Amino acid sequence: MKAESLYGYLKERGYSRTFEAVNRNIYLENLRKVIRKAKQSVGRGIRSENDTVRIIILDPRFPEPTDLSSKHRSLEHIIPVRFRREYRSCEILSPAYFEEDIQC
Amino acid sequence: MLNFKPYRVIMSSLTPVVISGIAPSLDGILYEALSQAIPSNEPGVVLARLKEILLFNDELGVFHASSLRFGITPEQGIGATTSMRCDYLSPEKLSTAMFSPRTRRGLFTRVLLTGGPTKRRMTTRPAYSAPYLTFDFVGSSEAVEILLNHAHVGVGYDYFSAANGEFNNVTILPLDIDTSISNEGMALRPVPVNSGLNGIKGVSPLIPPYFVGEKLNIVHPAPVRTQLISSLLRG
Amino acid sequence: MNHPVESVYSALTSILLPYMGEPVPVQRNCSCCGRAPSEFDGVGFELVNAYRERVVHCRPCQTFFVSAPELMGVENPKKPTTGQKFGMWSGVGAVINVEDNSSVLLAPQGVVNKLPEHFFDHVEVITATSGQHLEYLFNTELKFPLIYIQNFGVKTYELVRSLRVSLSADAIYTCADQLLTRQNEVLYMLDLKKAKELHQEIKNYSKKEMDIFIRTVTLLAYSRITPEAASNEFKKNNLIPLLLLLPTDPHQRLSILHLLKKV
Amino acid sequence: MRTLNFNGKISTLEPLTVTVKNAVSTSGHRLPRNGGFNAAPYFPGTSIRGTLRHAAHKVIVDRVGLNADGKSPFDLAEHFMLAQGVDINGEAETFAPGEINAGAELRSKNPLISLFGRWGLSGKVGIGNAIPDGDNQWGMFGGGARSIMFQRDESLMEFLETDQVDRLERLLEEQAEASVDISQIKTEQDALKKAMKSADKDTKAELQIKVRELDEKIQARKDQKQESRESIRRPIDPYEAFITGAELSHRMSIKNATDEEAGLFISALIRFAAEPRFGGHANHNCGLVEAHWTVTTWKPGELVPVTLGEIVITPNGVEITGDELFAMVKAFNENQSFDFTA
Amino acid sequence: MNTSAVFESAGLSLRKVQQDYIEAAAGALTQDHKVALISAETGVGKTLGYLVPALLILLKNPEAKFVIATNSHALMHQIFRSDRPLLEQIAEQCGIKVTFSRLM
DNA sequence: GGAGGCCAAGATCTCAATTTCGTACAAGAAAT
Ligand SMILES: [Zn+2]
Repeated sequence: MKAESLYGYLKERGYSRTFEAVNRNIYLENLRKVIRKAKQSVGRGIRSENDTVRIIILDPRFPEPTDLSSKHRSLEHIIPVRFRREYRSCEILSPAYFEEDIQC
Repeated sequence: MLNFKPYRVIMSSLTPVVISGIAPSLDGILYEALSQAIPSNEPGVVLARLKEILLFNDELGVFHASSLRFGITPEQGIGATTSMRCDYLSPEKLSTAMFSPRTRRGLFTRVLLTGGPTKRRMTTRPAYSAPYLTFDFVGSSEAVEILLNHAHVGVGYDYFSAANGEFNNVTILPLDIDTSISNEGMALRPVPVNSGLNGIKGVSPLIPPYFVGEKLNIVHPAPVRTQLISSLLRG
Repeated sequence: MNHPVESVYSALTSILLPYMGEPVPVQRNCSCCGRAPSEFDGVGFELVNAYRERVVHCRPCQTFFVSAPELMGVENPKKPTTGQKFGMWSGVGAVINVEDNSSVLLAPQGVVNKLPEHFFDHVEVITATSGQHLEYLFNTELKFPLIYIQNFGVKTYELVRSLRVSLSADAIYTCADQLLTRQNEVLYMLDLKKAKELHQEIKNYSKKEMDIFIRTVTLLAYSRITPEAASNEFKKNNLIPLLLLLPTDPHQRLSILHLLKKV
Repeated sequence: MRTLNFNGKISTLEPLTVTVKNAVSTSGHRLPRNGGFNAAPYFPGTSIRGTLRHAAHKVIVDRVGLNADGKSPFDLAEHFMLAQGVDINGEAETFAPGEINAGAELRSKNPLISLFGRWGLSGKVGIGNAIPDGDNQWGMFGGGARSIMFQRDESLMEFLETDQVDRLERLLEEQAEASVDISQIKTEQDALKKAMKSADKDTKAELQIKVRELDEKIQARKDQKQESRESIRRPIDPYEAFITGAELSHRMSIKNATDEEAGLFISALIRFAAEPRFGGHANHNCGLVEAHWTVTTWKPGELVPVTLGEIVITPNGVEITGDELFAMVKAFNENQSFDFTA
Repeated sequence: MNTSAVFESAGLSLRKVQQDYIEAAAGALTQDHKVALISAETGVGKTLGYLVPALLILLKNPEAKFVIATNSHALMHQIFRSDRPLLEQIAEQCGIKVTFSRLM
């Protein structure tokens, strides 16, 4: 509904953007609202300076620290900056390619 | 003049990186970026302002800014690409609208693009295409982040012309140990020979820009260095 | 005087002095090497190239533009009166022993045929094409310092400006008439010591194992296989000790792999 | 003297493709990837830089205009100095290599050379690669086939005399014969590729030289064709291009820029929007772009960006925004001091 | 200015993250017809963050009344339980002693 | 009748090979 409505408005206004471009724009905007919502979710853990919260993300699409080229690379911005070290030093339940590559 | 912490900066490599023999140091990138931010081709002022955002080793004469180290992932690794500049003599470039070619019998003397001073230059340059570029440095994180994100600086050679080594997604993460100059005796940057750090002997200036000033004997690391992205993010 | 072009001149092109001619004194730096006239003793050769450009060459630089059909043979039968030129030779290599001043000319079979027998007296010519230059470097005991002009080519200005003296086997500069900037010297650096030790250690591995190693390294250097897959292949075939001898530079890896696949 | 950073997005009106020698192999035409085939391709900043340099050269020639004779005042040497940047006549200001800030006289007198340098003189305009934002924003476009016009439409055979309907029959028989022969020759060639896979090394070099003899035999069979030389019923290989409406992020920057050089760059952008074409395959209208650039600058004395305006190139028009951009353009237009000559 | 002392001298637990938000919010609210954009995560007490600036500005032309839009009882009735027993203290120390509003 | 200006030859060869984003909830109104 949003895609076709926005495409309608950009087609009557005259902007020459493809429907796929509008789909990508709405997808990015939804991703931004996803990041905001998950920032609220993480904010539900801590509410006082003495709080000590164990955040368990069971989603396989949350970006691993090591996978910096993951599609959802923005999604570590749910974590506050002040805990980003703990993001970088974290426990992974089902990690991948946990071996040692000899072409270092 | 500012407090300086050991930071490691990792950026997603968008373009192949042409290495000009010596590995591109982060201080040179920051010197280009400050040469833009405060418009200045005079080395002294840019160096002075770089010292305000980057730590400078007085006993060595070098900036606390390690050379380029490619961060290779298990999916993508260091690759051998060719940064290729080709002259494109378009039909509009070879037209009388732009210039008056020498004329004989009403015929316009064609440009000898095969050879000569008016040839189609095909400049191929070795470039290394790894998924990530990582540097280690001791300095102000906010300033270096601002420069690397909102200045026209790349890594390698001719980024201002060939757009080689374009990077994005600059991530700065704090380090526990200063790995910008030295690491277990292995030089991580162009250092003078008298420093006692072992590496590859070469001829270069220590402080940027690395193409001016007397080129003295230095010890610099392997031009192409690779580390696993996991090991780089371990810190 | 103290420049690589003088070394190659004295070693290799000093054979064409009697057809070279008396220099004409000049006041501008040689356009071919680009060096200032302070070492040319104030003299030079005035010349016009095929693009009608007024060019000054020094005693070493001019030798590449000299036509000596009676010594170097006829390069093209359609133009008999001009002979083979050192600056117009493509696919022709040369190893110049700077200290000994001796030179060996790695020419293909056609070039060897075109050369008159008088040429072989002054210059020791071995029949080898551009593919067998690395074979000659590998097998022969090189004497250092030396200048290894891999390809004389036609871009004589870029050949002279690319000339670098190879002080040892660790870094042999393969000058191939392409301008040797600091950005492309990795393609023109032949690390023969490491290549020789890697070939020595390749003997311990089977033919299939060495083919797998070469293919894996070539694909990885071209980013055709993921590093994880390449590491899996290396570990499964037990090729790690080979990998420890590889330079981290992928272009150096490709150069030494070309060297191995030639020997 | 302000470093204008233009950061912004290029939306692709018609697919954006470029042929690069390393990127294109015998496997097919691919965009430069900066890695393997799985990596994200980028439109090189070199192609955009060349396009904008050509646009700037067109601006400079139009501003200069023609002589009373109706001929451009620029000769071959000046034309190549302004277009490719290389000295052909050996007459150029060879500044000392240790002087970073050299050429101020030439930079002032020639703003095109100042923006886009010549050999021996660093330029002041740095163009970046159009980096795509998405994951599936490229694809195999074009391709298709060169259908024989007379085997598709028969109406086109009522316009040929019999002496040419027999030349059509002869060219199609030659095409079929040649394609069969080339087919079997390529089959033997691939079997030879298999024997290279073996690489038993007994006679591998000879196997390569006979492969070369086989390519020569392909060229011989393809010279025996005396009516045509190339098979007209050719399947066209697709080229890799960025999808229509692909958001590619672009960083351009003029460092230490006078108002005149910046105005010349903006006029080059304005003229480029007349034909906003990047890259090749212009037969398929490839390269038509619309791009919005946020022109920021660095605050004097601090590491902060201040926005000076936006350059919105669209098929509907160029929307220069910001009073300082207009001031730069007017400064470049009004200055009667440029001598785009020796 | 006075705000900092009247805050800490009132016994209230001023934080380092609080002062920068107080000053930025007040300075932004000085600019007429402009719009302020702030992210203040858990720990900055954004309620106080955009309340102490209101009292700094109140010193100038105190007639100016301020509207605090809210989402829901998730965040409303926290401000009721914060501004009454936290802000009124510094307001007293700052002499403001201004009256609250409910418009729900 | 010496200056352009176009055109043919020079012997050799390196190497690399692909199969589909994101799937919701609230709270809260002086109304369009
Ligand atoms: Zn010379």
